[PDB]
Amino acid sequence: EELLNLCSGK
Amino acid sequence: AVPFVEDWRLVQTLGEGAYGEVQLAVNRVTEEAVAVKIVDMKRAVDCPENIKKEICINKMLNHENVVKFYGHRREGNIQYLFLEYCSGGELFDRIEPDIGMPEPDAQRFFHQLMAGVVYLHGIGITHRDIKPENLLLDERDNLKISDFGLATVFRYNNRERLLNKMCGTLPYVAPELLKRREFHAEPVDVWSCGIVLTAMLAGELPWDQPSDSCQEYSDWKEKKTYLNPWKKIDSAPLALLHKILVENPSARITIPDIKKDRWYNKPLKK
Ligand SMILES: [Zn+2]
Repeated sequence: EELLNLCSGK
Repeated sequence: AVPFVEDWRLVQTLGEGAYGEVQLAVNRVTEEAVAVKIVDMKRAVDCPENIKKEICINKMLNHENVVKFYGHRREGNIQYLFLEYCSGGELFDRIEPDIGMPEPDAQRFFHQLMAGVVYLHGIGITHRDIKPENLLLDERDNLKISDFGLATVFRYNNRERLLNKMCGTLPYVAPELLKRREFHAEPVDVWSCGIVLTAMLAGELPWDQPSDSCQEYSDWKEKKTYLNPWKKIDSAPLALLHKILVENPSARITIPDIKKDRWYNKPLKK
């Protein structure tokens, strides 16, 4: 859902 | 706008898990077949976020060797994911135990697996549970990587993160996943593809666990290729396997160099 944070890269 | 059963005739349960189910559905008006993953959103509190991530990743996928994602719908607390149907079933069921399959079929399948995996890595996605049970066949026996329930994005805009989560299936997992606290995703996927190739060529897995405490894995590290499964494998694909099933991930062959391998490029008479 959030590719800029690499998903669970949070 | 219509109840699910009115537009879809459910034909067969393809699979089931704690998730829910995967069903073969036929459209009542178009007669098209679709696989439908059905998730009961009330099971476990992490269900919303996990399915959000899986839907996002499936929206990223567009390759002929990856199961296509048609869309999603929700009825009450039931979430539907509509997916390409692969009527040929699991690659697993084409592997005759202790035999495998003809070498040209294993080469063709391995080509298609490499195309799908290198596509995923090119867009920054790692599947993390590559094994013959998750590799499906369409009606023309074209291979499709399926089930992105464990997948994640390890790289985007040339920023890569190391993974640390323990997941997958032990006979297919790379050793660094057991040995290291953090690891790169791409060599892990490459390792599991090598295990898949071994299984296709020999009809058996080389070791239950990629650990020194597993006798068969130690045998492989000692180059005891007069033993099964290696004894059943011709020396050209075996040389490829020697480059893939390398314990040190920094010395493991990458997919660009797999594409240069002699057996990988050898025309095979069926
Ligand atoms: Zn995402």
